[PDB]
Amino acid sequence: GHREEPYLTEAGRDAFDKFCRLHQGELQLLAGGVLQAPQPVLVKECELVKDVLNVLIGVVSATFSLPESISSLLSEVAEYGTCYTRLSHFSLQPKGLVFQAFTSGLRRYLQYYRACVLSTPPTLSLLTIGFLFKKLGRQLRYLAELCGVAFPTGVKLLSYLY
Amino acid sequence: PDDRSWLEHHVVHQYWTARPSQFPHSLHLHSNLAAVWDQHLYSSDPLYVPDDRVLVTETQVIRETLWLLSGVKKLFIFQLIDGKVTVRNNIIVTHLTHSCLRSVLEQIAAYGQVVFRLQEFIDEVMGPFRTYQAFMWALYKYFISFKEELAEIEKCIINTTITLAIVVDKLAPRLSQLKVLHKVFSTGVAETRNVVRASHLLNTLYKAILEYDEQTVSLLFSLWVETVRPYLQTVDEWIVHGHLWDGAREFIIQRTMVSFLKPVLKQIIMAGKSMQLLKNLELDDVHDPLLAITFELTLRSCLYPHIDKQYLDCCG
Amino acid sequence: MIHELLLALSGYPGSIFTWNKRSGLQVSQDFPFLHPSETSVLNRLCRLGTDYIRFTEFIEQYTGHVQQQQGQGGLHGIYLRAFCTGLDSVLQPYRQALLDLEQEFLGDPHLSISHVNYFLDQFQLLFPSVMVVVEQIKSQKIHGCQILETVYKHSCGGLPPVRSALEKILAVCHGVMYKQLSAWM
Repeated sequence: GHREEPYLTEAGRDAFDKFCRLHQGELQLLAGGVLQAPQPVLVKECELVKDVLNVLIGVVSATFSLPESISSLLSEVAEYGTCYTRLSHFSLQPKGLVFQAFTSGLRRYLQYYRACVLSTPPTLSLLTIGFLFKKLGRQLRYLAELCGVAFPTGVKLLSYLY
Repeated sequence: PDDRSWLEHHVVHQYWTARPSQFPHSLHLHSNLAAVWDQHLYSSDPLYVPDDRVLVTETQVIRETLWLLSGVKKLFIFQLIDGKVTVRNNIIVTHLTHSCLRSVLEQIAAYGQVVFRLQEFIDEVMGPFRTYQAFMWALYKYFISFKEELAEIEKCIINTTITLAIVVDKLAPRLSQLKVLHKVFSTGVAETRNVVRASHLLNTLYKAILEYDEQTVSLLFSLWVETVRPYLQTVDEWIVHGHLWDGAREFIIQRTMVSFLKPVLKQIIMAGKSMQLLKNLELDDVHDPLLAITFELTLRSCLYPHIDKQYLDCCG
Repeated sequence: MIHELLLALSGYPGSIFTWNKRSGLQVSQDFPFLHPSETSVLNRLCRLGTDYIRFTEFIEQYTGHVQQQQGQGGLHGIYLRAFCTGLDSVLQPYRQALLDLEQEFLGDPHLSISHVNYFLDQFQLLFPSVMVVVEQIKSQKIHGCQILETVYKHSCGGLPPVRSALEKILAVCHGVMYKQLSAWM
């Protein structure tokens, strides 16, 4: 025998890596050598999954600054932590007394968001993250429209929320 | 090199693009028959311009066929002529004499046209009547079970040995069941009003079951029940809701005449109207358990006590 | 090419299936290592992903875009938000299916694209079907109570999955009416 030998409908995880490498080489030739790509893997899958779980804690990785389809999944899950941080620094105080009660009530949700990640998962697949943190991460981004990040405060804010 | 060689190893894509494939094998006549036949021709003096055959291996040709047969269209081998699959003439493995080949692939292509046309019927539904949708849903419930076996075979080409003579006998209980659809549908694709277009279609099926009153009859039966679903809903609805509501006389009854419900049709009309005069002052969920506990002959006359008692209730 | 399709299909279009908005997903084109037999199966699967990306975009667009301040029930309005709420939880089995596909591809990488196709073809009919309802609501400026009849006329048909799938959404948009009626009465 000789084994029909992997087809396009067939094998992945090595032919898939081979395929994407070849297509990237095709783009590089088709420009003239003036298109430049970053590293095609970063750096693995499971290690990357744990890295993006750490992004949800509130620490963004040092690969961010203020396959190739990984970028499309990655931006959507990356921006969640950057707006979580944009809530936490506008919750840093120890004015409006009801406004301070409002700020601690915001902490009541931010702590829940920090608690749900990395107290649930042993390991999950990459796409599970993007599906799972859709009903919750968009809900986190809803609160940024609520906050200013003037800005009505005190009884004015309390009465609008009423 | 470096990409083309590594492709050539792993990927198969070379017997139909540049550098047509050459297959070294065991030689000497027992599977070297194509080359012997070519040499025989060349000795016999055509004399010149050898027959263009591009040399594809066999197990592959099995894969391309199973893809065509499952119901996905648009493969490079087997060109269309008006939408009809026809055998391509560059195929040769290392034997099969290129003439028996051109007949056997034609036979299987004739069976592929039968499923092609049904998928065409469906593909123009994705780019109302509600009987056409139930028809398509029945066809699909059959189709997926058909496709699953073929899809399983495709893995096993890589695995044992697989050849044409095996896959033909293995697909014998399917190629039996395709031939009946080619005749049933051929009158269901040949025709304006939605009431004659429904009656003529129901009538084909109702005739086809009594025609042979065992794999074909299960086929006709399971396509039967999944297509009479709109009618039964309307039959119950006229009774219990005390009014008739149709698409545009999408129901074959009009306040166009199949005999399927003729031995009880009077009792239908005299109940459906009599409820309306009561208001002015689930039969499907019975029919589906009825199939669990003769077909469309004595069986249908056992449906009728349940609807007769209901008519008796209404008129009383 | 295999994993890439799953990522594109969930709503992360790759550098293979390039998302435009006037044409959805599109393959990169003929190359000498590919030919139409796999290509057509991929395109047929890409239809469902086009529809799915549109769905997620619309649901996102009309739920969670204001802190709620006219006469508008179609750029705004509680019934539109109620439809958007129903639609994603009806769309939950699709996500579950894609999740399944990744696991099967992990178990044995040699599985075909037709293998994907037959599993996903229970959705191949239902996904065009639900599209005309949302398209009706968007195009004809259907607002308020009128959304209910738009869904309800197509939830009296003759296909069970379409009927149940539309039934859950109609429960939600009934729910907003019930919430107003439960106090006003």
